Amino acid sequence: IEALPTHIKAQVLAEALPWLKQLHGKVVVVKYGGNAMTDDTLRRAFAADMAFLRNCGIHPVVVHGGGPQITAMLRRLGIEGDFKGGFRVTTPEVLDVARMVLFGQVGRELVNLINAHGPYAVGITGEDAQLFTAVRRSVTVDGVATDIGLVGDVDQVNTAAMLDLVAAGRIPVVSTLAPDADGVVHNINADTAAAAVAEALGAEKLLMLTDIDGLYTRWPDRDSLVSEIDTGTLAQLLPTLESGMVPKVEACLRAVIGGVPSAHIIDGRVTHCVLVELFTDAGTGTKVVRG
Amino acid sequence: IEALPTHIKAQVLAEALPWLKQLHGKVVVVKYGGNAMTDDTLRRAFAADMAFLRNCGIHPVVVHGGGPQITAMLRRLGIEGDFKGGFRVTTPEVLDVARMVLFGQVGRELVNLINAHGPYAVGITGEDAQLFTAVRRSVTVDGVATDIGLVGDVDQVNTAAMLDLVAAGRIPVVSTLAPDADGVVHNINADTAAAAVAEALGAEKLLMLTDIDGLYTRWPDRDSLVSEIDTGTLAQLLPTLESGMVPKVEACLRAVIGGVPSAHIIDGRVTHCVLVELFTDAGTGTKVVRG
Amino acid sequence: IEALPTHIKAQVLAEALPWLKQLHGKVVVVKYGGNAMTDDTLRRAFAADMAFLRNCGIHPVVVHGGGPQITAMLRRLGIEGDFKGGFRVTTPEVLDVARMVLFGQVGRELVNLINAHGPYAVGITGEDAQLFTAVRRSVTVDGVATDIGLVGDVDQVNTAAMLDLVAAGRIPVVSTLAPDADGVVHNINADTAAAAVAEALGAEKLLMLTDIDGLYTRWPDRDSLVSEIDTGTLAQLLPTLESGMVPKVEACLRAVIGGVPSAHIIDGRVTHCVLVELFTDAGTGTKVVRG
Amino acid sequence: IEALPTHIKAQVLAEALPWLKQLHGKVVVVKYGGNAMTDDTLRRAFAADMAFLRNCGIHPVVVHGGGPQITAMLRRLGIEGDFKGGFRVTTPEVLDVARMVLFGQVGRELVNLINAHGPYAVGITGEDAQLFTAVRRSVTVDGVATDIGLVGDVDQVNTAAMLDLVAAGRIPVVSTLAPDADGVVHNINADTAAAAVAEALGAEKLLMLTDIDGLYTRWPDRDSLVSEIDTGTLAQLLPTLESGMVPKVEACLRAVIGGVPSAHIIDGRVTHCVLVELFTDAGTGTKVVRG
Amino acid sequence: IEALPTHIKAQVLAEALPWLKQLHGKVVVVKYGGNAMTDDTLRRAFAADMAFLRNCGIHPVVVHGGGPQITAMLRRLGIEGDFKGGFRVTTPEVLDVARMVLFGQVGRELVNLINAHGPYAVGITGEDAQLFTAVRRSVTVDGVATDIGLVGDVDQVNTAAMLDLVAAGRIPVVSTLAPDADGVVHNINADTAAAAVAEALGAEKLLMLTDIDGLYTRWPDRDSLVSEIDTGTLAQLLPTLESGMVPKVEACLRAVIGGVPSAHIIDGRVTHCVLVELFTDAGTGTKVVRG
Amino acid sequence: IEALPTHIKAQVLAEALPWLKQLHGKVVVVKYGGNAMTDDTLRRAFAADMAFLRNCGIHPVVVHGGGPQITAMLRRLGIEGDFKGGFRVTTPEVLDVARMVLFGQVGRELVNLINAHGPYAVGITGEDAQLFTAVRRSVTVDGVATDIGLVGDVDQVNTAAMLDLVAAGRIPVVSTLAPDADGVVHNINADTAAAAVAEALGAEKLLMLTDIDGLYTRWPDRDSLVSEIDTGTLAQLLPTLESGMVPKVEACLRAVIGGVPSAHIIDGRVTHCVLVELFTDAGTGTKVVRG
Ligand SMILES: CC(=O)c1c(O)cccc1O
Ligand SMILES: CC(=O)c1c(O)cccc1O
Ligand SMILES: CC(=O)c1c(O)cccc1O
Repeated sequence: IEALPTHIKAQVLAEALPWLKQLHGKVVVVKYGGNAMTDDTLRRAFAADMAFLRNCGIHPVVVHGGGPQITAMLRRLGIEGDFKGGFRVTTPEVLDVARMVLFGQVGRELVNLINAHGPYAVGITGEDAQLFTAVRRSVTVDGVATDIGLVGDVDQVNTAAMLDLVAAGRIPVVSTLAPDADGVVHNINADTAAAAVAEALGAEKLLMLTDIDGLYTRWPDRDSLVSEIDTGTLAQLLPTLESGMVPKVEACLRAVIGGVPSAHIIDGRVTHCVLVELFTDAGTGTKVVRG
Repeated sequence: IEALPTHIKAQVLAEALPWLKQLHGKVVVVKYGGNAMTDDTLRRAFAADMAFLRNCGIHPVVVHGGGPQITAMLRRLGIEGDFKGGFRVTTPEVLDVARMVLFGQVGRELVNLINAHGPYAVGITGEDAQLFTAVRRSVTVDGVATDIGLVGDVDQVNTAAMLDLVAAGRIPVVSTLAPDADGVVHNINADTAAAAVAEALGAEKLLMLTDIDGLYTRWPDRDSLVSEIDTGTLAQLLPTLESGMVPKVEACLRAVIGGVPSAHIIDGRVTHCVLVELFTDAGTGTKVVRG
Repeated sequence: IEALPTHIKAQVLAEALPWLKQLHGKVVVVKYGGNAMTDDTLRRAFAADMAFLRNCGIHPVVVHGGGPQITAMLRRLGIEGDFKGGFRVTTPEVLDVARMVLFGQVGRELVNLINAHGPYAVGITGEDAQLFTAVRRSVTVDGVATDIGLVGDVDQVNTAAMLDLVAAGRIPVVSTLAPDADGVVHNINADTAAAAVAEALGAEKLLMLTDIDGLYTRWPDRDSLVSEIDTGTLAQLLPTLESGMVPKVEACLRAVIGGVPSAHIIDGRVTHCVLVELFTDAGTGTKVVRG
Repeated sequence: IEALPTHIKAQVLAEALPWLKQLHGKVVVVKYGGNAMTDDTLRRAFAADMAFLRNCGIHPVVVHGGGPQITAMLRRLGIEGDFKGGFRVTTPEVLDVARMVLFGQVGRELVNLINAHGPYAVGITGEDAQLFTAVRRSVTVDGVATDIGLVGDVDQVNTAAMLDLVAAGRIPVVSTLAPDADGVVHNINADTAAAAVAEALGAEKLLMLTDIDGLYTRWPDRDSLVSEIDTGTLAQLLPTLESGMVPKVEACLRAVIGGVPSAHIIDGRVTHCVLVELFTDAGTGTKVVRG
Repeated sequence: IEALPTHIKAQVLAEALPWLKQLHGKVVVVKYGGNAMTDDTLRRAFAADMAFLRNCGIHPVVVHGGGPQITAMLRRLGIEGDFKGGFRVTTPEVLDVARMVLFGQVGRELVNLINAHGPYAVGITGEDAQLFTAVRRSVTVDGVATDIGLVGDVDQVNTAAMLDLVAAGRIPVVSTLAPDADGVVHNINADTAAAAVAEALGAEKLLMLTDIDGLYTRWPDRDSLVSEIDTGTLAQLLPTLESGMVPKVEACLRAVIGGVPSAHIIDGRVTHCVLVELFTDAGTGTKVVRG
Repeated sequence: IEALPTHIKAQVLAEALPWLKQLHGKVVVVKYGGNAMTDDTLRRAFAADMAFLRNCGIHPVVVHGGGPQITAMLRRLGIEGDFKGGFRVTTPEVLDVARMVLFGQVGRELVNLINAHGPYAVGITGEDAQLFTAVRRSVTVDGVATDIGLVGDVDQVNTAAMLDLVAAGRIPVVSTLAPDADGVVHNINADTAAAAVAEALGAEKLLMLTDIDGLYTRWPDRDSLVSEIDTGTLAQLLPTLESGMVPKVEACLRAVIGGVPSAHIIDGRVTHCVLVELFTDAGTGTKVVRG
C-alpha cells in the first residue's frame, strides 16, 4: 500500500474536498446490516468510518437490523414460531427476545467497536427519552392484509432531542424498537426506520448497506446495473425486483420524496464502502434522487 | 384514602418542605433491586417516584441489578456454569448473556415504566460514550483470592458527561456493565457500582433498596434494629452480618467515606419507599453518616 | 400527626404527582389577602408554601392587597378622606400613603417571611423597571361613572422582563401600584391586578385567597356551594352576588377568558390552603374554566 | 447656553473621552443625600445623570439616606422618641417607620425620576433576595459604647446577585435596611452602607454627595480646602472635623482601603455634580486615594 | 478652554443625554474622506471620536475612500492611465494598486490611529470572510453608458457576520473593494458603499464627512444653505448640484429611502465634527429624512 | 488518476483517520512562502488544503512572508536602499511599502484563493484589534549587533482574541507587521512570527513550507537527509547550515521548546504538501520534537 507514490496519495485525499464541504455539519443516516455486520474485518472498517465522519465534523446516525440473530436466539430458546405467509408472528415473547437481541447484543457490539476510537457511540431505541414512537403495521399476504403481532412503522420522532444528541458529538446507534401510543413496544423493520429517521432529522444523505453491487433493473443482465435513478422511475420499477431488494428500495423512495437529497444503495461487502461512496466518485452504489 | 381529613393531608405535604429544600438541584443515586423490582405494584410506584423526583427538580440516577434473571436465562439457554466457591465464573458467553439480560431486558422494563410519566428515562452502560470503565476484580474464597472471569469494579467515571445527561432533564438507568482499559466488557456488582456512581457524581444521597426493614446489629433480636449509624461503627460491625447484607453495607461505607453525605438502607417491599425515606421522618431505613 | 401510619403518609405524597407534573416549570399567580394575611400562623404557612412551589421548580408570583392597613395609616396620620359613594378619593396624598403602606410595610413582611426559607422573594411595583403601567379607572356610583382620583387598572405589562425575573429563581411579590403613561403613579385594585398579571405571563393557574369556603350561587343555602363553574355561567350569575365577592369573581373571569386555564377561589382561612388546592383533590375552593 | 460657539462645545465633549474609557463597563456607587435630594431641579439632574451613565455602558448603583424624612414622619405619627446622647433609639416601631419611609417613599421618588428616561431603576433593600445582611452596631456616647436599638452595619453582600442585576442593565436604588442573621431587619447608616457596597462590588469609584464644596482641613480657612488626599493622611485628620463630615469621611476611608481606587466627596448643591466630577477635570470635590 | 465656568461645562454634557439614549446600542456608519483624512489634527480627532462612540456602547462602522492617494501611487509607479470621459479605466493593474493603497496604506493609518485608544479597529474589505460582494457598474458619459473596467457597486452584504463583528466590540474600517460572483475583485465608490452598508446593517444614522459647510440649494447664495431636507425634495434638486456633491447626495438618498432614519452631510473640516453632529444641536451639517 | 482501483482509494483515506483524530479541534500554524506561493498550481492546492482542514474541523492559521515582492516594489518605486551587512535598512518609507505589499497585495491573493471555497479567510496584522505587538530587533553583522530600522520580533499576542477568531470558523491569514509599545509599526520576519504565533496559540503543529526536500545535516550528501530530530540535537547542528535554512530551523526550535508538540519542515514544491505531511505517513518533511 506504499509501493504507491505519494503524489498520488495526495490527489486521492484532495478529491475528497468537495464532499467534505457538502457534508460538513450535516447528518448522514446509515442503515447497517448484511455482511458488513457479520464479517470481522468489514465491521471494524465500518466503525472506523463512523469515527472518520465524526472526526470531520459530519454527524453520522447508525440504524441497524439483525433479523438472523433474532431467529438464532429464538431457536436457542426453543421458542416455536407461528408463520402467516412468510412472516413470523411477533408475540410478546418474540418481541422481548428481539428487543434483547437487537439492543442488548447487536447494538452493543457496534457501540464498543466504534468506541474504540473515542467516546462517540451511544445506543438507543425509541423507548429511551421517548425518542420515537411506533404505529402497528399490517402486512399483505397472498392478497389480504394481515396482523403479525407487535410489528410497526416509525410513527413520530423527537427530531429536537435527537439532534441535541448529535450536537453533543455523539453517534447514536439505533435499535429499531419503539413504543406505540399506549407504551406497548413494537419492533420496526430497520430499513424503513432508517428512512424515517433520515427524513425526520433533515439528513443530507441516507446510506443503505446491502449485499449487492447496486440496483439491477433487469437482474441478472450484467449491464442492467444502474448508477443513478429518480424516484418516479424507480417507483415504476419497484413491482419487479427480487424479494429482498424491496425494503431497501422502498426506504430510498420514502426518504428522497420526504426531502432527503439523495439515498444510496451501496455494497456492504466492500471494505470502507461508506468512505468510498461519500468521499470518492468511484463508488459501485446506486444513488436515488427526486424526479 | 379520603376518609382522612384534608387539614391532615396538608400537614403531610408541608412536612416535605425541608427535604425538598435540601435535595433541590441535587443528584440522588438509587440502587434498585430485590422485590421492589419483581412485584408489579411496587415497580410502578418506584417509577412514579422517579418521576416525582424529576418533577421536583431533583436529579435521580438509577442503578439496577438483576442476578436472578441472568441465572434463569442461562438455564433457559442450557449454558452450564462453573462455580468457584459460591460464585459462577463469568466466561465471555456468560457476560454476553448477562449484558443482554441486564441491558436488553431488565433496564428496558424500568425505562418504559418511568417513561409512562414523560420522556425522562434513558438506559446506559459504561459502554455508552465511555461513561465509565471497569477494572477486573478477584474474589476471596475459603482463604485465597481467586479469578472468576469477566467481573470487575467501577474504575473511572466520566463525571462531566454524566451530569450533562441529567441537566438535560434525564433519568439515567444504569446497567452495570463496562469495558476495561482494553475494551473488554466486564459485569459489575450493582450495589458497589451504585456506591461508585454516587461518589463520582457528588450525590447528596445514596439509596439502597433491599428486602429488609433495616440494619440489625444482632439479628434477629427485634430491637437490635438501628435507625442511624456512623461508618467507623458500621465498619467494625461488618464482619458479623448475614451473607447478603455485606454488599449493601460495603457500598454504604465506600460511598459515605467517599464524601456522600448519607447512604440509606431502605425497605424495597414498602410501596413508595423512596418517597417515605426522602420526604418523611417516619422511614424504616437505616442512615449511614461519616464518623 | 405521627399516630398516622407511614403507608398513608406515602399515598398522600404520591397523589401529588399528577399536579407536580402539570405545574412543573409553570407560573402560578397568587392573590394574597384577607385573613391569610392578618393571622401569624396562616401567614407563615403561606410563605412556606411559596417556598414549596419554588423548591418544586414551579414559579409562583404573589400579588397582595392591603385595604385595611392603608385606612389605619391614614387615620393614624389624621388625613381626612373624601367619599363618593362607597369609595375614598385617592388624592396625591392618599396615594403616597397607600404606596408607602403597600410597598414599604405589607410587601416587606411577606418578603421577609418567604425569605426565611431562602433568597427567593423580591418586592416590586409597576414603577420598578417599568414592569407594568396603569390606566386611570373610573367607578360607577348610584348610576353614573365618577372619578375617584389616582386609581386605575393594569395597562401594559413587561411580560419579558417579568419572566426573566422568575427564571432567575425569584418570587416576585407585587404591590399593585404603577405609573400611567405620564409617570403619575396610580393604585390598582389587587384582585384585578392579579388577573392582569396572570393573563400577561401565561400563568397556568390563578389563585385567589379569600375569606370564604367558596362560591355560593344562592348564598346562604349551604348546598348552593359549587366546586367548578364555567365563565359563561358565572358571568350570568355575577350581578347577584355579595358586595365583596364581585372583585374576586370579575378577576377569575377576566383571567380565564384571557386564556389562563383555570382560576380558583380558595379559602385563605385554611392553613396551607395553596398546598391543598394545588396538590390535593380535596380542596374547598371553586375552580373557574372557560365555557 | 448657545451664545457659546460650537467649536468649544466640541472640546468639552472630547475631554470626556479619557474618563469614558476608564469607567466603561465599571460599577460606580453613588451615595445620594442632602440638598441634591430635597431640591426639585437638582433631583432631576441627578436622575438624568444616572441615565447618562447607563447610556454610556457605565453601571451606576445608588445608595440613599433620608434622615430628616423619617424624623418628620415619626412626628406626624406622634411617636415619641428616646435619645441616648444625640441618637434616637430605633425601637421596632421606629424601624417600621424608617423602612416604610426610606423604601416606600424616598426610594420610590428616585426610581420614578430615573425611570422617566427608561426602564432602568429598581428599588431594593437587603431584604430582597437576601442581597445583603446587617450586623447590629453600637455607638459610643460620652465615653461608653451603648445600644440604640435596631441599627447596624452592612454584614455580608451577595456580590454575585447584585452584579447580575446590573448586567441586566439595571440601576439599583438601595434603601439601607437589611436583616441580621436571624431575619430581624436593621436600619443602616446610608454613608457607611455605600462604602460597603462599593467595596463588595469592586466599584471603580465611590461618589459621596454632600452639602459642602469639599473637605476643609482647617475649617473654615478658605484655602484649607483640598483637592486630593491619601487615606493615611485623612485618617490622622479625621478626629478634628465637624460633626457631620465624619460619616462621609469614614466611608471614603473604608472604601479606598478596601480596594476601591478612589472615593470622592462632591458638592450635591451643584447641578449635574456627578457629570462634572466624572467627565471633567474642573470639579470642586475631594478625591481620596490609598496611601 | 478652562476660563470657561464649570457650570456651563456641565450643561454641554447634559445636553448630550437625549442623543446618547437614541444611539445607544445602535450602529452608525461613517464615510470618512476629504480633508478630515488628510490633516493630522483632524485625523486624530476623528479617531478619538470613534473611540468615544465605542466607549458609549454605540457601534460605529467606518467606510473610507482615498481617490487622490491612488492617483499619486499610479503616478509614482509610472502607470499611464486611460480615460473615458472624466473616468480612469480600472485595468487589473490599476485595481491591484487601488486595493493595495486603500487597504494596505489608507486603512492602516486609521486602524492605528483609532487603536491608540484601545483594541478596537479592524480593517476589512469585501474579500475578507466574503463580507460583501460587488456587481460591475457602468458609468454614463456624454450620453452613453460605458465600461470603465473593474469598478462596481456593493452587491450583497453578509449582514449577520458584520454585526457579530461589532457585537464583539470592534470598529470595522472598511476599504471598498469586493469580489464579484466569480471572485474578481472590483473597486467600489466609497460614498455609495457607505450608503449600502448603512442600509444592510440597519444603521440608525449615516454620516458623510465632506469638505463643505452643508448642502446649498442655490450655490453659492449664502442663505441657500439648508439644515434639513426630505428625500423627495432632494431628489428633485439633485440634477442641479456641483460635480462632486452628487455622490454624497445620491448616497444619502439611497440610504434614507432604504430605511436608514437619517443621513447627514457634515463638514469634515471641523475638529470633532462627528461629536458635534451627534451629541449637539448646533451642527452645520445637512440632515436627510424620508418624505 | 482513476486507472487506480477503488479498493486502494479507500485505504488511502482510511489511513488518514489517526491524524484526523489527533488534529480534530486543534490549531495548526502554517508558514507559507517560497515557491508554494509563486506558482499558480501550487498556490491553489495550498488554498484548497486550508479549506480541507477547515472542513475537517481543524483550525489552520496561515502566516506568510514575501521578501522578493517587497524588493520588486521598492525597485518599481525607485526607492534606493541602504544595506548594513546583507540587510536592507527598514526606514519608515520601506516599512510603508512592506506593509502595503504584504498586507495589501500578497495577503489579499491568498484570502481570495482560499475564499473560493467559502467564507473562511480573513486578513490581519498585529495592528488589527492589537492582536500582537512587536519589539524592535537588532541583527548581528560581521561581529557586532547593529540597528537596521523598523524590524522586530513578535512581542505579545492576544491569544484570547485570536482563538475566538478561529472558533468563529475563520482562517486568519497573517501579514507579519505589528506595532511596538508606542504604536510604531515594525516588520517581523515571517518564519519567526509563525513560531511565536504557534507557541502563543497552543498549536498542535507548526508547518514550515520551504523550498527543499527536508533538513540535510551534511548537505549535500544525499543520505544526510533526516526524517525526525530533537531540539537539543538540532540546536547543536544549527551553526553549520546554509544561510537560508537558519530562520526555518530557529523557528522550529523556538516553537517546539515553547511547548508545540512538533514543528515540520516540509517541501513547498510538492502539490498538496500539507495534506501529505498531515494525513499520510509518506512525507518528505523533517519533524522536530523536544529532547
Ligand atoms: C439520548 C441521550 O441523552 C444519551 C444517552 O441515551 C446515552 C448517553 C448519553 C446521552 O446523552
Ligand atoms: C426586577 C429585578 O430585576 C430585581 C429586583 O427588583 C430586585 C432584586 C433582584 C432583581 O433581579
Ligand atoms: C471579520 C473578523 O472576524 C475579524 C477580522 O477581520 C480581524 C480581526 C478580528 C476579527 O474578528
